[PDB]
Amino acid sequence: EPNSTDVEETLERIKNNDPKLEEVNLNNIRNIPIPTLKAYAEALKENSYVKKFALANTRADDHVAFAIAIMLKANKTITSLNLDSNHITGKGILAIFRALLQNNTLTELRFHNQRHICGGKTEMEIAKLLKENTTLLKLGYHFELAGPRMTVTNLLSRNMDKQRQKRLQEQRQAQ
Ligand code: NI
Ligand code: NI
Ligand code: NI
Ligand code: NI
Ligand code: NI
Ligand code: NI
Ligand code: NI
Ligand code: NI
Ligand code: NI
Repeated sequence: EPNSTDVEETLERIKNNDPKLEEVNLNNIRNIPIPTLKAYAEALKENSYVKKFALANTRADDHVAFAIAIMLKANKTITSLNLDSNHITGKGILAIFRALLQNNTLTELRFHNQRHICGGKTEMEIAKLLKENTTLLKLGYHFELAGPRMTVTNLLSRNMDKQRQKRLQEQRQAQ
């Protein structure tokens, strides 16, 4: 259904900060140039209306992951990011988790089913990095190592608890 037409036009709309574009979905669109995927990331940096960005199954690679990481350090709007079924490696994934040190607005990240498998050292490091982020509530990924898997689940439950705590101590103290 969507195609290179929509891809160029939607990108313009992002750059223009169109208030009516709250969701960008590129899922399953083939033959998007890597630099076009990068441009999406670059445009989204200062976009104030896009809440969800989904690029699943676009052949996005680490260059795309790096571009997205940069954008994540700046963007205060996107709450849900879908990277499933792409060519992102553990490097691209670490860059994103390092970016999340600087991001308190993204609550859902999913990278299921990458064609290049993450690696244990990367899973161990994701868990270490996630400790420093208190706003991510959902991580779409299935861990190979039982240890990082447990730690990440506990961290996500923690973050869920931290968000209720913040809201409650706002409501309580605002009387
Ligand atoms: Ni879809
Ligand atoms: Ni493929
Ligand atoms: Ni590349
Ligand atoms: Ni390169
Ligand atoms: Ni690949
Ligand atoms: Ni997975
Ligand atoms: Ni999975
Ligand atoms: Ni292939
Ligand atoms: Ni499971």
